[PDB]
Amino acid sequence: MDEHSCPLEFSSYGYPREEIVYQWKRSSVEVGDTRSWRLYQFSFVGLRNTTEVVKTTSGDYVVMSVYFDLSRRMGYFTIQTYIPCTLIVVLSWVSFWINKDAVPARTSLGITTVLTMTTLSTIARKSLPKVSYVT
Amino acid sequence: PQFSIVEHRLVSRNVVFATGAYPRLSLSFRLKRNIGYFILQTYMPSILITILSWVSFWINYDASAARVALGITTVLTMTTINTHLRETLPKIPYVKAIDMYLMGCFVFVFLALLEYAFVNYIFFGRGPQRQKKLIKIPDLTDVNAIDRWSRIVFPFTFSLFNLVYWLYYV
Amino acid sequence: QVQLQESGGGLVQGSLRVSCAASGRTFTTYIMAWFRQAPGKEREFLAAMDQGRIQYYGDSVRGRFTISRDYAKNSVDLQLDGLRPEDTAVYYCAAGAGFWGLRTASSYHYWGQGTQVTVSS
Amino acid sequence: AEVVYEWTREPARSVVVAEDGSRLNQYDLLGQTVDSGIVQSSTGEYVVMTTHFHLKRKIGYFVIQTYLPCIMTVILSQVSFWLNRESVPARTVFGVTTVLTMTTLSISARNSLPKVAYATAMDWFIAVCYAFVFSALIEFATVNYFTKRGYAWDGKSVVPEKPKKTFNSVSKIDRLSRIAFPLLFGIFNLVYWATYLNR
Amino acid sequence: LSISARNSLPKVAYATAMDWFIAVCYAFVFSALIEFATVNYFTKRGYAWDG
Ligand SMILES: *[C@@H]1O[C@H](CO)[C@@H](O[C@@H]2O[C@H](CO)[C@@H](O[C@@H]3O[C@H](CO[C@H]4O[C@H](CO)[C@@H](O)[C@H](O[C@H]5O[C@H](CO)[C@@H](O)[C@H](O)[C@@H]5O)[C@@H]4O)[C@@H](O)[C@H](O[C@H]4O[C@H](CO)[C@@H](O)[C@H](O)[C@@H]4O)[C@@H]3O)[C@H](O)[C@H]2NC(C)=O)[C@H](O)[C@H]1NC(C)=O
Ligand SMILES: CCCCCCCC/C=C/CCCCCCCC(=O)O[C@H](COC(=O)CCCCCCCCCCCCCCC)COP(=O)(O)OC[C@@H](O)CO
Ligand SMILES: CCCCCCCC(=O)OC[C@H](COP(=O)(O)O[C@@H]1[C@H](O)[C@H](O)[C@@H](OP(=O)(O)O)[C@H](OP(=O)(O)O)[C@H]1O)OC(=O)CCCCCCC
Ligand SMILES: CCCCCCCCCCCC(=O)OC[C@H](COP(=O)([O-])O)OC(=O)CCCCCCCCCCC
Ligand SMILES: CCCCCCCCCCCC(=O)OC[C@H](COP(=O)([O-])O)OC(=O)CCCCCCCCCCC
Ligand SMILES: CCCCCCCCCCCCCCCC(=O)O
Ligand SMILES: CCCCCCCCCCCCCCCC(=O)O
Ligand SMILES: CCCCCCCCCCCCCCCC
Ligand SMILES: CCCCCCCCCCCCCCCC
Ligand SMILES: CCCCCCCCCC
Ligand SMILES: CCCCCCCCCC
Ligand SMILES: CCCCCCCCCC
Ligand SMILES: CCCCCCCCCC
Ligand SMILES: CCCCCCCCCC
Ligand SMILES: CCCCCCCCCC
Ligand SMILES: CCCCCCCCCC
Ligand SMILES: CCCCCC
Ligand SMILES: CCCCCC
Ligand SMILES: CCCCCC
Ligand SMILES: CCCCCC
Ligand SMILES: [Cl-]
Repeated sequence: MDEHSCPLEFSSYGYPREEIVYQWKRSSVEVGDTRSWRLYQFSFVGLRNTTEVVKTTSGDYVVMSVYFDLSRRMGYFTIQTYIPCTLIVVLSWVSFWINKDAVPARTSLGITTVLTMTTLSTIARKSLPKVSYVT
Repeated sequence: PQFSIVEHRLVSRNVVFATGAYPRLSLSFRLKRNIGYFILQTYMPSILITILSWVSFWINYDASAARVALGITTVLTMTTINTHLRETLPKIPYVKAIDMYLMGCFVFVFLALLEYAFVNYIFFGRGPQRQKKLIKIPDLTDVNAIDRWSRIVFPFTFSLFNLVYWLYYV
Repeated sequence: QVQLQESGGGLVQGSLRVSCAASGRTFTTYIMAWFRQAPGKEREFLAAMDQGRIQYYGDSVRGRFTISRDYAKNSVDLQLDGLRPEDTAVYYCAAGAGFWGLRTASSYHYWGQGTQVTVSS
Repeated sequence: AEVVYEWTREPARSVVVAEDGSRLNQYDLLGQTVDSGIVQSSTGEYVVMTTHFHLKRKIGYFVIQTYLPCIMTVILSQVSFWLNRESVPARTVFGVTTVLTMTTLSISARNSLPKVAYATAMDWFIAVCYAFVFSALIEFATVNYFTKRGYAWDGKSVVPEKPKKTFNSVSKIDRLSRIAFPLLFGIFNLVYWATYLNR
Repeated sequence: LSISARNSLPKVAYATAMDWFIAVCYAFVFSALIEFATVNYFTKRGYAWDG
């Protein structure tokens, strides 16, 4: 359910603010068909341009930024992780309706559901980087 | 490591395009693929799993949990072998020789499981009705006869299939 | 359900504009086209515009009519200039993926109601 | 106004594909359409020359690797209806293993594609097959719920008539499901393929 | 294990020490299962020993 505002910054490498100054035009950032792009997991919400001054060792430089707002789409991840996990939970619920004397059946059902969860957890993380916080 | 160069050939000819005729040389190689790696990888585990699938025929009809577990495990192992094969090849739209072999092994283990399914159905469905009322194929009344017939026939049929496959592809 | 709502003038003595807005489905990623069909005539291709803002026109209407698209609003507009009394006809808005087509009506899987246009001298 | 592109020959024959050279594995090149137009940008109007190559995906690979495994999994799940209702661990093994096989197939099917955020025909087929397998498991659960006694037919005694040691009756649920499940799965296959093939 | 052993190796056409060890281990496991089948073939009674 995450949303991001990815930047694209540019400036003059050599010439400081006293030598080169950049400026956005009236309609500077144009786009064509926004949702015909290669964004499969994301949808383009909009964009906004800005300008600032960044101080470095060589000097102060005029930095020109364009932020693109992207919103993730739920379809692929809903197919991949959410539906199987809920289905395995329901499969675990099925054990409650089996006769309690069916010891191997119910034990195998429970432990197998716990296995398929370990596997689903393992594969749910594959698309992500190895971040150290809970999503 | 995987191929042996049977022969190589040199050809000289002319090729015509819209802009003119150009000289062409062709250096061609014929490569024969080595089979030992695939024997170690895919063929021999499939044969061994198909052989293990016949162990159910020596178990009594009332050991439903054991026989069903053995059949299901053999089917699962065949599926895993096929999975690990397909993950290391392109998405060609036709069946290969190894596909033919793995599909045959799957058919054999699936029929082995269906054999116990048929035996269990015959016993626990027709026995009460039958008692209330009261190589050639075996008598359908006797589950022991069906099991013995399966014991004799499944290895023989698998050997015949292997002979036909290897003679065709070698 | 997916629809294409067409609007524009019906009578002229001339310049005219025909708009076609799409709802129920995102037609941005589909090639969008304009066709003509007078009575006793087969549906003929007038104009089209692709996802990449590339415009195609028929030889009969090259340089006269102009096609434009608003992808944010999901609409295709057609400005008709130099209208003549041979031009009177029903104008259809179409959209689809151009497969074996981009100039044939069969390749477009979505169509509008159509709008009548008449020129009187 | 400065440079204009035209096709050398007529547009249809101005793009030629060599018959011997074709490196498509999972596609068939039906043909090519050739056209030209203009593009309007901030800098000006530019002539663009376009060639659309029409490609049709080949279904054989996916039929071999996804559809047949799913169909065999559904058939294997439906096989459990023919076992006696007292084979609780065996039928539970059938249901659970078929459910996990369908889950693994669903996971592995999407690996071929890019991670698009909408369902495909293969996804719908996998969903229906999972529904069939899980419904078979629910059917076994109902049969076990209505099962009375925990021992099967001995082999020699004579089931008296419902209308000494009693024995469980063959489940009406099993008897109905044996014909209902394959028939419904076949109807679903008919409708699905008739819907998606001639398109 | 046998399938996954040679993942990070060239597809050589001969058996290695790894292959021989895995083959012998698989033979041991297979013979254990066959031994259980042989034992079960001679089991007369379907009930275990009550305490
Ligand atoms: C791997 O797979 C590839 C793909 O199939 C194989 O490629 C082909 O190999 C064959 C032979 O191995 C090639 O055919 C040969 O061409 C030579 C040279 O032809 C040139 O020069 C001639 C003299 O100047 C000229 O006449 C030829 O022109 C046409 O002429 C012939 C005769 O009229 C006509 O039939 C052809 O259509 C030619 O196009 C050509 O410009 C030729 O000398 C070879 O001939 C043998 O047989 C003839 C029988 O009449 C005999 O007279 C000759 O003396 C000679 O014994 C042969 O035709 C073919 O061109 C290759 N194709 C491609 C696309 O490269 C490859 O061989 C395989 N190799 C391996 C190792 O697997
Ligand atoms: C681990 C796995 C083990 C499984 C192994 C089990 C063993 C038994 C299976 C053998 C499969 C044989 C493979 C056959 C090849 C696969 C089929 C195939 O691709 O052939 C094409 C027809 O396809 C097609 O109609 C596409 C549709 C085919 C779908 C067939 C499924 C039928 C399902 C019916 C429901 C039954 C329900 C019963 C329940 C009781 C021929 O066309 P054409 O050359 O022009 O190419 C055009 C282009 O699309 C590429 O083909
Ligand atoms: C998702 C949840 C859905 C819940 C569905 C709930 C479905 C439901 O409520 O089942 C009811 C029952 C099931 O049948 P069922 O085979 O279990 O019938 C009982 C069973 O045979 C016992 O073995 C009998 O005792 P015994 O062997 O002689 O000792 C007992 O006889 P008695 O005690 O009467 O003398 C029988 O009643 O009747 C139907 O057949 C309709 C099945 C329609 C199934 C339609 C399937 C398409
Ligand atoms: C797409 C096509 C759908 C077609 C719909 C029908 C599905 C097949 C169900 C057939 C049911 C049937 O006819 O049973 C025949 C007999 C038992 O019934 P009866 O006619 O003797 O009273 O039983 C027999 O003679 C053989 C029973 C074998 C049972 C053991 C093998 C289990 C196979 C499972 C297949 C899913
Ligand atoms: C989530 C899964 C639930 C399954 C419940 C049983 C019904 C299965 C079909 C309807 C459910 C479904 O997911 O259909 C998938 C596709 C249609 O997808 P879409 O084209 O609507 O996006 O299906 C097709 O392409 C064709 C469907 C054929 C329906 C008619 C025959 C049904 C036979 C009996 C089934 C019990
Ligand atoms: C989480 C759901 C898992 C599926 C569990 C299915 C259980 C099926 C058993 C239904 C028993 C219904 C008993 C009521 C009988 C009656 O009508 O009087
Ligand atoms: C392919 C492997 C199948 C498993 C075969 C297991 C055979 C176990 C039974 C051994 C029988 C010993 C010889 C006959 C004994 C007897 O009939 O008295
Ligand atoms: C080269 C012909 C195209 C493939 C046609 C379908 C092949 C089906 C093979 C299935 C064989 C499995 C049974 C083996 C014998 C029991
Ligand atoms: C180049 C020669 C390759 C030969 C590979 C043959 C491998 C299979 C040999 C053993 C098959 C026996 C099956 C017996 C089933 C009971
Ligand atoms: C491994 C083959 C064993 C053959 C045993 C002979 C039949 C014994 C039936 C009692
Ligand atoms: C039991 C026969 C197994 C298959 C033998 C195939 C030999 C092919 C020629 C070497
Ligand atoms: C053309 C592929 C031949 C594969 C051999 C199948 C033999 C089946 C024998 C029952
Ligand atoms: C539309 C969501 C479909 C989820 C997969 C099918 C689950 C079937 C459970 C009976
Ligand atoms: C039992 C009904 C199965 C229907 C399969 C139809 C497949 C058609 C492929 C052309
Ligand atoms: C797993 C491939 C190697 C198998 C070695 C021989 C197995 C003998 C089983 C009795
Ligand atoms: C595949 C090897 C099977 C070995 C079975 C041994 C049984 C011997 C009974 C006399
Ligand atoms: C009807 C099932 C047949 C299985 C082969 C013995
Ligand atoms: C593979 C062993 C066959 C035994 C037949 C009695
Ligand atoms: C898709 C489930 C079918 C159930 C028929 C009783
Ligand atoms: C919805 C599945 C029902 C199974 C038979 C009662
Ligand atoms: Cl390709």
